[PDB]
Amino acid sequence: SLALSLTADQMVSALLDAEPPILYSEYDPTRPFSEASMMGLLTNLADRELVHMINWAKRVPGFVDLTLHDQVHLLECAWLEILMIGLVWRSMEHPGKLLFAPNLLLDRNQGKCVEGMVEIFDMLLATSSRFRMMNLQGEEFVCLKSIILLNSGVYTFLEEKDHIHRVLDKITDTLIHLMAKAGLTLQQQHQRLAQLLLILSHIRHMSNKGMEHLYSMKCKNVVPLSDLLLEMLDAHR
Amino acid sequence: SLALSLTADQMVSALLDAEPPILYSEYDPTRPFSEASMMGLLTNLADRELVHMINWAKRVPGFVDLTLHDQVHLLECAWLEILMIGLVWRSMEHPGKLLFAPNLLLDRNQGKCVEGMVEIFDMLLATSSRFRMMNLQGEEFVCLKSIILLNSGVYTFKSLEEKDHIHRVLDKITDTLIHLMAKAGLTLQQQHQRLAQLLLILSHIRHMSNKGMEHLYSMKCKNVVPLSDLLLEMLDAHR
Amino acid sequence: HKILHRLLQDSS
Amino acid sequence: KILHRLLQDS
Ligand SMILES: COC[C@H]1C[C@]2(C)[C@@H](O)CC[C@H]2[C@@H]2CCc3cc(O)ccc3[C@@H]12
Ligand SMILES: COC[C@H]1C[C@]2(C)[C@@H](O)CC[C@H]2[C@@H]2CCc3cc(O)ccc3[C@@H]12
Repeated sequence: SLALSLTADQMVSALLDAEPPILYSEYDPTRPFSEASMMGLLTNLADRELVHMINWAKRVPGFVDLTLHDQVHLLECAWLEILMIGLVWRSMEHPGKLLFAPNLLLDRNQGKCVEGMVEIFDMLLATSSRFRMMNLQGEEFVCLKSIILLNSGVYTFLEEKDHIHRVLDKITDTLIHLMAKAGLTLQQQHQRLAQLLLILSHIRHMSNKGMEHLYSMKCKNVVPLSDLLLEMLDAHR
Repeated sequence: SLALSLTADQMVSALLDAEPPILYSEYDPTRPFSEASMMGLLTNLADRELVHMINWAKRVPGFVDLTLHDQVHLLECAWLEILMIGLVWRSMEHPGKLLFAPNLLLDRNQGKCVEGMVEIFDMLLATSSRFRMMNLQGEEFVCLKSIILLNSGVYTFKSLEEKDHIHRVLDKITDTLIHLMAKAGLTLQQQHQRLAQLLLILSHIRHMSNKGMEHLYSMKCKNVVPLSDLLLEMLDAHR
Repeated sequence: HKILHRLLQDSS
Repeated sequence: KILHRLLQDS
């Protein structure tokens, strides 16, 4: 039970150091976009990101303590949420654009290339604008991303459940500590904690819509998905 | 600026008094269920509940200050989330059962009466067990339900002062939840931990709504149940 | 002529 | 299956 022994500053350090790299897409500027090719780009990217996510998740305090079955379930539940919160974070300093990768920065008009996707781009963009409005900090971002991992699938599972909730509570202590050290007042600290966690409601929604969309694209043979993506997708159905 | 001036005790007071009534089902307990009849009972109940939900929403502090268009958007986004948290709350003291109405208390095996439904029942039952595990209180519930109303569609919103007002109202409700916890004697650390625990529930509520909406929609298409015009409209807003 | 619109204006 | 394998490899 070593996750439980960490201080708040050690929690932050572990999470910052666990951060996966920002990967490049296979975007080829020599050819124009199609629905099929944009969906190919985004899913090829996500598939590579997923590998780095599995390794990140193992570095999230407490996660390694869970059984393999428990780890599968949590990741199967939250993977698209985790991809999405990263995207919104990466896009913060690019108003009106989604930075999927440094070589793949798309506006809503480029989103229109794929049927049904622009509605999701709008949600992701609105959420990135919330992040910018709040002045969301990287240390706060890593806490939220970890809470998603541990929380989204947590009720859809008994002593490991208690253990998850202990870790989740430690991430809360960590968030508050970060806010106190940044000089937020006691009242500002609880008001911001709430604002930040309400984000996760929106991230969940966007994930659910995204999963339906991706499934739609699979079922109409728009793009071939890697076996890993096929399995991650099949978990939600 | 009426809603920004409420005290914590007055906020709880207003939310408690705005509560909708608990409606009964038009269900007779001598007749077995079929997929059609059960979907008929659940949606008939929900349709009646929606009318009372509108009166409740108009009594949520700050809500009447928003434009009709914005009010519509928030209710369209959050309506099934709101029905579900009500369901989960009134099932809290009935382990393994969902209390849709006082004369319609359904077990997980009764969810199997409708295709694809037991999976949703299981999610609802797990959330209810969480409520029970946290010892969730009535004053906290009305706070959380109000937050869902104001939050779920808040980023889908030039009048930017609408968003800002609504964010002030959300902050007041946070202050109100914290007030309740301080009043119950929780330490600061415990207040913060509990506030987070309660808010993470709303991610699970949002998930269940999105699944529930996919299911209701599947039921509509294959014509297992005829839905009211209101319901068809509330459903059409999500696709 | 959304029902919701009308319910909101007629709320009690 | 694949996720399960990847979680052991690292
Ligand atoms: C698994 O592919 C993820 C892709 C493709 C979608 C799921 C589309 O079907 C709808 C929404 C799309 C995702 C948005 C979030 C995201 C984030 C990444 O870091 C990489 C790809 C994606 C999109
Ligand atoms: C609008 O009908 C809501 C009904 C029927 C469902 C949407 C099913 O299709 C799947 C999920 C069902 C709802 C779960 C929550 C709920 C709550 C109520 O207070 C009344 C009805 C319902 C169900």
